[PDB]
Amino acid sequence: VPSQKTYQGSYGFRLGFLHSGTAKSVTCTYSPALNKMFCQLAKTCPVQLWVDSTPPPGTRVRAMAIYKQSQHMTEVVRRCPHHERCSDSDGLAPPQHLIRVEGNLRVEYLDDRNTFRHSVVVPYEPPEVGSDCTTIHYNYMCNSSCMGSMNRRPILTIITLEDSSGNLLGRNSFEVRVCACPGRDRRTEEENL
Ligand SMILES: [As]
Ligand SMILES: [Zn+2]
Repeated sequence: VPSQKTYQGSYGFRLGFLHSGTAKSVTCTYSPALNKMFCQLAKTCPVQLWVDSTPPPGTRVRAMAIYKQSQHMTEVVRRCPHHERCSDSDGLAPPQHLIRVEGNLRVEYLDDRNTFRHSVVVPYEPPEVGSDCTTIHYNYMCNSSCMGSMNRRPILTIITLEDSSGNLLGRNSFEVRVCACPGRDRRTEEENL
């Protein structure tokens, strides 16, 4: 099982999220209290990389999903057969991969040879000039309620900062729910606090 231990590392690596709120029109919204992202299928999911100092050239940013619950954690998170077989290809992403990056022609996808786990990696870019963070647009290509894969089992996304040689520079994570009404579902999951 890949580590999910938070690790700010040498560069002070942390995640940020847009403050999108829970209006019914929201397609992507993050709950600080639950550290949980609520997303519509295949919609832009902005994840902000915040660093205290700029990591070197060739730094890369990896995303990987694992099941949150210990009893499922060894199971590879992958798209259900239906979504696997859907005609929603962007021509870069493997059809089985739950997490894609959109709007980045330098995206790289990995099926780990030994663990079989899926990940998607992009070059780290410094914040645009005048910005304080780097935003990656992720897409989640299968629903939490999909019976053929996650089937209501919660998943985590682990975001890793690695150098060009693959050494770990930093790590963070957040829970993800892929659903029809993220605004409503966030608001609802938060009313039980
Ligand atoms: As999202
Ligand atoms: Zn699915």
